Amino acid sequence: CFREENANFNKIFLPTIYSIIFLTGIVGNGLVILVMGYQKKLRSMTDKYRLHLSVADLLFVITLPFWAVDAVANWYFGNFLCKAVHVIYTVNLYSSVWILAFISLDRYLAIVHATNSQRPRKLLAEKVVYVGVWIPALLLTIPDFIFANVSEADDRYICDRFYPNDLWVVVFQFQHIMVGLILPGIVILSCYCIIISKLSHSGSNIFEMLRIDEGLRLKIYKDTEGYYTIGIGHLLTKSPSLNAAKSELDKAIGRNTNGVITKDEAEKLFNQDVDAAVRGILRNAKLKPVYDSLDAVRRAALINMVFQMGETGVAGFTNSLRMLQQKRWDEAAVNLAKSRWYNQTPNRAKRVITTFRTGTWDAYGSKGHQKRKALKTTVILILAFFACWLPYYIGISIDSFILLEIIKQGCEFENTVHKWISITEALAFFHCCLNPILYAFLGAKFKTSAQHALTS
Amino acid sequence: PCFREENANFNKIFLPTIYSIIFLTGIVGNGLVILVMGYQKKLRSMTDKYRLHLSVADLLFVITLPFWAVDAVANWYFGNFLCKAVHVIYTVNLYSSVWILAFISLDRYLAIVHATNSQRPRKLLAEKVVYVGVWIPALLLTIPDFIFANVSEADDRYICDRFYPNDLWVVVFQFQHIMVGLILPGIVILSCYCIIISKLSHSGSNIFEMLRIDEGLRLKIYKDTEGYYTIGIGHLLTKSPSLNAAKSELDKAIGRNTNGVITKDEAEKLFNQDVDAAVRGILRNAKLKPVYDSLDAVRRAALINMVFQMGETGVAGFTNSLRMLQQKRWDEAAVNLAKSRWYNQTPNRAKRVITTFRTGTWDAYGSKGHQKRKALKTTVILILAFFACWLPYYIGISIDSFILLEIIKQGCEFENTVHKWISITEALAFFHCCLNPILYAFLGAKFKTSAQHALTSGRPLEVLFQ
Ligand SMILES: CC1(C)CN2C(CS/C(=N\C3CCCCC3)NC3CCCCC3)=CSC2=N1
Ligand SMILES: CC1(C)CN2C(CS/C(=N\C3CCCCC3)NC3CCCCC3)=CSC2=N1
Ligand SMILES: CCCCCCCC/C=C\CCCCCCCC(=O)O
Ligand SMILES: CCCCCCCC/C=C\CCCCCCCC(=O)O
Ligand SMILES: CCCCCCCC/C=C\CCCCCCCC(=O)O
Repeated sequence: CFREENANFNKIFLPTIYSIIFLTGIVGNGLVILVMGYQKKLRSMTDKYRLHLSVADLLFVITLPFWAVDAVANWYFGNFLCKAVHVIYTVNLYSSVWILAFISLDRYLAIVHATNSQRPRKLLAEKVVYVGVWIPALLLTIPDFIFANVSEADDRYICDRFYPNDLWVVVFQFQHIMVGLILPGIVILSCYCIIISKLSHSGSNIFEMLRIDEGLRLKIYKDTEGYYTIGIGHLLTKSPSLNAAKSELDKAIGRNTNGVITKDEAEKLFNQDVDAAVRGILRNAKLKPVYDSLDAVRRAALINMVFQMGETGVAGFTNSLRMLQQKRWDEAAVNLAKSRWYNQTPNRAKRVITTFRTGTWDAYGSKGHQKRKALKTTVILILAFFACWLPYYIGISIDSFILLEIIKQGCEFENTVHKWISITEALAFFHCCLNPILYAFLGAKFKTSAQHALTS
Repeated sequence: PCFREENANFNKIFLPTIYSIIFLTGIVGNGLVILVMGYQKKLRSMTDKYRLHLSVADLLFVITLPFWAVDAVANWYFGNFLCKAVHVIYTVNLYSSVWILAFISLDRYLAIVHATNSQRPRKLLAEKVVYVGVWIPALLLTIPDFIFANVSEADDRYICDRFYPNDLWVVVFQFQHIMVGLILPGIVILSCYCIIISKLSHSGSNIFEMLRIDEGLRLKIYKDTEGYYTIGIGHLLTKSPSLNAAKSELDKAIGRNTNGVITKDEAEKLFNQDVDAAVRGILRNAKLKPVYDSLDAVRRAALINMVFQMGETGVAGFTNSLRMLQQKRWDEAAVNLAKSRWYNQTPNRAKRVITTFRTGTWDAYGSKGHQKRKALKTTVILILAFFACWLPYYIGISIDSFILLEIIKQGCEFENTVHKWISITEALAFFHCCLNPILYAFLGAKFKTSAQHALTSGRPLEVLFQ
């Protein structure tokens, strides 16, 4: 049983993969570095980390021509570069994924503890990244530095890690699997496990919208003109007695409240109102046609207005409603800002109009537009990171099965495993291009066809 | 060829003896912890909550030591199932206890580093995350032992052990034991304590807490006697009669229909804006500007507090006192600040502020730091001793690692001597199980009674020498 490098495929396929990453990798990462680094000052936290990522990737990527030459012909470059390219490899595998781990910590802080997230998020991204990521990443390369050497072999020079015995191969494989994927994977998933759980105490989108706009009372309240209210703007009945109002709540809740209720029960009581509200809209001839043409988010917008102004009032916005039914969002946003509604209750009306305008929930929340895109960028990056690496992981797993005697096959099986590990690893280095590619076409509009080069 | 021979002369005598001792003192010690806290206790600290989990870990393992002793002295008489079970329980214990220690260190880190708001997260760690992140992983990681622990016939007896396909499996699992067992919990503990000792001297209070104490915290809108509407930490909203107009300003700022009520969290946000306005004005006031720049975090908090009390014009007027603070001569500046009208009028608050300018610590806004320091001392002792117990065994394993990895090349005799000292030291390392109970020994006791104090009522005038 001997090693057998294949000419037709690996000797040609790998250096090509290596060269393309090299090429697209210097340009893409080099652009991220100069574009944010040199020129552009005000930096977003995720962007701060993506600067780090692109530095880690350009460093690795500038060493790829060695890999390519090594694969096609020989290791002409001596012992010292041998250790150097190995070190540079380790540095990349560890820093890249942990920077990703740090992007997920940052998202956790942003979302889960948004109240005083700035002091710490800033601290993470400017002080802790060097001590948590870069320095350990370098310390951990001492092993590559020690055992990476060049040997003469079968008419060429191999640069590789050479150890006293086969146990050393298992020790460093286990460490690579641990520092590379299992520990950062634990942290990424844990952070996202905490995020999704924080997002589970909140109720429906329409409920959190109106809680913000109308307010949420957990205890009955007599106002100044004698009416009784609870939950999200829920009016109990005609009685002028706290007791008889408490009688009404008890009936709608199904329990002896004594004037206090829970959030969950307020959401249920609100759902019934939202329902009764939506029913009358579908009975109003002016409002129903618009409601039929709107997406859910924008229908929440119109329900909000009914919650505030009564069905009749809302039904008087004849020209704004008409632009909304026609999907003329900007016009309609513009027109609604000129009404007595806007001039009297701008805080509310501003959020509602932004909902109609965009068809998003950005107006609620702090910096909601920015936070929405930030969450999506992060998840895309990390999933794609692991997606690039996944076929290599499967390859390495199969090799592990050989060594640990989980499977027993001949050498022809073992040598096909090793060529596909060389292939899937090469294909994995595309991770170095994702960060730049996710920055492509920012602010582009895809609205031009061959006819639009010839006409309006 | 080197063969494994089991040692008797000392080892069939020494290990059962040590196992039996840890067995007896550990059952009594940990069982007491479990009964005395587990049930009676009503005011329990976080560290104590953790040391109950610890004593449960340790009792589970200690109760299985009789099997170890009989195994060492005679046989494995207990069949395949128990062979797996004593392993599982062994692995559960090695993992759970060291990680409980790591959680005791994360808890300490929150208690000292973030005392603006520790209580929710420390409560969460102690009652929920300890299960899902300590116990459950510990249990899941025993699946190997359950699978590979089996009973074998070897040299005139039954051998209970983990038997694998090949020697690479020995390596894969030992590295996991060292990692999960030592190097990951070690990293966590040492990182926590790196952050602590680096910040111990400037802890105890935030700028939020400082002013929350000097100025008070209002979750509800309050109208004072001169018509001013205020919220949170002295946040002025409006000064005209409508209350509803006050609400609308609060709503614009907070970004939601408050009805004049905000959370403690929104109050800190209003405050952090206000703090960024006062700093912005200080950096444009030429009288306050260069003094601010020369000051640490804590002493800047001390200036911003004054600006909130008596406004920017006022603080720009303590001309001599500020130069003193700028020169970094704290005591005379603190002597001088106590001679001002501000001090005679609001002495309590200004006493505190000056203490901050003088010493640069939050001592005036912080304590019950006599109990907190006793909490830190206990945790450091518990943890250091734990590692101290385990250290001779780590040295043995490291020696064994050198053999397999060919970092050294000695013969069979040398390997045999290492094998026996690893058994010795692991055995001794199990005293880790009695630390937790011992540390609770003698609470309330005073060591003042000599034989003479039993023969008499003491020596004359003991109260002079207390
Ligand atoms: C994990 C690792 C860094 C280790 N390694 C290896 C083993 S060394 C090596 N050459 C280079 C790998 C990359 C660093 C420089 C040496 N072998 C062969 C020799 C025959 C021709 C093809 C490559 C191949 S690809 C790979 N990736
Ligand atoms: C790490 C470990 C759990 C593994 N192990 C071992 C190896 S198994 C073993 N018997 C027992 C270990 C403890 C659990 C029950 C089996 N060996 C010998 C057999 C000959 C006489 C002395 C003990 C000894 S002490 C120890 N501790
Ligand atoms: C031959 C050894 C090669 C190893 C090189 C190791 C380089 C690590 C040193 C510094 C990491 C780069 C830090 C990037 C900072 C820019 C990002 C920013 O300022 O926001
Ligand atoms: C589809 C065609 C693929 C061909 C492989 C591409 C290889 C390009 C990458 C690196 C080329 C390096 C050339 C090595 C020089 C050594 C040759 C020699 O000196 O004899
Ligand atoms: C939580 C997920 C559980 C999966 C655990 C994965 C841990 C990895 C376990 C064993 C890896 C040991 C390395 C095997 C030797 C391979 C070396 C080689 O391919 O040359």
